[PDB]
Amino acid sequence: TTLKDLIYDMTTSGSGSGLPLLVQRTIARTIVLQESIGKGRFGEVWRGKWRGEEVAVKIFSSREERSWFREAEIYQTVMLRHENILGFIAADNKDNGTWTQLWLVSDYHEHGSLFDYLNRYTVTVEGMIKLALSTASGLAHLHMEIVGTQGKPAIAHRDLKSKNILVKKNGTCCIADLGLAVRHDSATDTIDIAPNHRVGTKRYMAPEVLDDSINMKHFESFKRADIYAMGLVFWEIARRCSIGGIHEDYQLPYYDLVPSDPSVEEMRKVVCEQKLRPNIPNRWQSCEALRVMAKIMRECWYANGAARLTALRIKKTLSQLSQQEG
Amino acid sequence: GVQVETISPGDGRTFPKRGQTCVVHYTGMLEDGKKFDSSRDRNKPFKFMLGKQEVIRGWEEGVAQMSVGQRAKLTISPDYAYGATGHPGIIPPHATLVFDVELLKLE
Repeated sequence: TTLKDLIYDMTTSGSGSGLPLLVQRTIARTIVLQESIGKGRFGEVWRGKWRGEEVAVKIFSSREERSWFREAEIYQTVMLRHENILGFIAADNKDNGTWTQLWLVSDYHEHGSLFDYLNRYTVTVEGMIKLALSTASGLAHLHMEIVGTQGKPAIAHRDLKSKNILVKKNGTCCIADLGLAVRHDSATDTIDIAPNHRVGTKRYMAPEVLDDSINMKHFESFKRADIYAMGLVFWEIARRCSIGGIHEDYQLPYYDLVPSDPSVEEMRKVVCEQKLRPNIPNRWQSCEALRVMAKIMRECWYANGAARLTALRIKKTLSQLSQQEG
Repeated sequence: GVQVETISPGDGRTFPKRGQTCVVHYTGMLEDGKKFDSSRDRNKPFKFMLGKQEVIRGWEEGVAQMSVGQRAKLTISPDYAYGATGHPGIIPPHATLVFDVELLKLE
């Protein structure tokens, strides 16, 4: 049977998202690395096999020990098993007397990130809705506090972006990289925020984050910041919806108003001072599916975090749309 | 390192050797008594190959001393367990672990 079956059989009230403590090392050490998949800012991602089964191994470099730690810490203390959230398997610290090596094992998805996918493919109206719907579901699942044993505290991502969403073979998405996530422990009205020299990717930072006004003592502030970023992601997707051959080239949000690798200051000028947002083509107003997407984008982009849509609501209006088009 | 205190005697002579697979039942706790893992709760024995470092050092050296059938308390110091890092969400940094181990058999 599969690693996912295994994770299920070994589950006990008290277990985390993946395998039990000792089993994690057992599996991590038995994995056979196959090929480097990507060399991101935070270490390499390898395709690996475990007793034949394909798995994903992110090997972090010294500097992100804190990102490695937080992501693993979250999957471990928060029950996160959802079809729209990257499946966690095990974390391992393999320090050889020569050089420490931080491992993160998870499900494998050949397509890679939404970013790689959108660069490679244009998408259908249906494909767009699948991508967006599933992204909203994943995010709505993270943001939600679920009562009970199989429960879960609310979580804010803090670094949502094309590159942190993976797309499965069935055209659906799952959110990944929980290295900067914050947990809401409503049982003490506290916000668990882990220490890291790292902060969100600058082009996706919400206005309140760019200008430092975000009230970090209120959990809602974090969810609202994610929404703004999800909105930019929806823009990236819609931009690639191809209807009758017409679509755009892939682009990151603010690609036209900002230099590559934007500084907080540069993003701040465009987003807070100039109050600009990515361009929404007039043509999207004709086709109903893009019109709903466009309306969602705008509801995600208000400077005032409190006026933004909720991940659940986006999930809902997207569900209604999905049924009016089979 | 590791201290091994017998709780129940084994056959007294069958000690795991490098390369063999140990099958055991365990329950891990932090010094204060809070459990953090237990193959017993799972009702499924845990298996590891001695020598390939699939387990912490205190285990590889601690179980190498029980003989088949033995049940013992392995008290492992941080440098023989998860050291300074600890294990995210489960084991605090600089944690001394206490395991209740039973070597069921070898393969």
